[PDB]
Amino acid sequence: LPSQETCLVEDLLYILIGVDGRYISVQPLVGRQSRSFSVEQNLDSSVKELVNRILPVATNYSTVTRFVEENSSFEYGQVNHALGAAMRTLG
Amino acid sequence: ETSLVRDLLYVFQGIDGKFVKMCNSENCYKVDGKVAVSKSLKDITSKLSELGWLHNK
Repeated sequence: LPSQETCLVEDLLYILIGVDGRYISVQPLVGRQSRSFSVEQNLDSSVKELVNRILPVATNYSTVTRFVEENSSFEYGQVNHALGAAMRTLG
Repeated sequence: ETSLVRDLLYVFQGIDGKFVKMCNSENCYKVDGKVAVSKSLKDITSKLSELGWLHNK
């Protein structure tokens, strides 16, 4: 059991980097910009549910690294383009 | 023994662990479904319920 927890923890740490894992699969909702991550069933359902509290963190991390990708893709000169660079620095 | 030590970790973080406990109110009482075991798990897991019911509130 705890080794199956540990490789799910390592899959979770890749998901928070912002990259697709092995057992945690990524489902597109609006174009996989609001990523509803879905892990498979586990023999212990509880430790799976502790991971379920953590997939909204990479969901919201995917929203703001793609927010600062969007405003520079149209080369905005406005002050929102300088606000997003702080978000790049916080990222 | 050790599986009951792991089972209390999961209700301490949240909702039910190894087995189902079917109570989110008035305490999160643990049901093992075993009678041939000793009668000394029901009171320890009664103490683990007041820590888990206070956690989800």
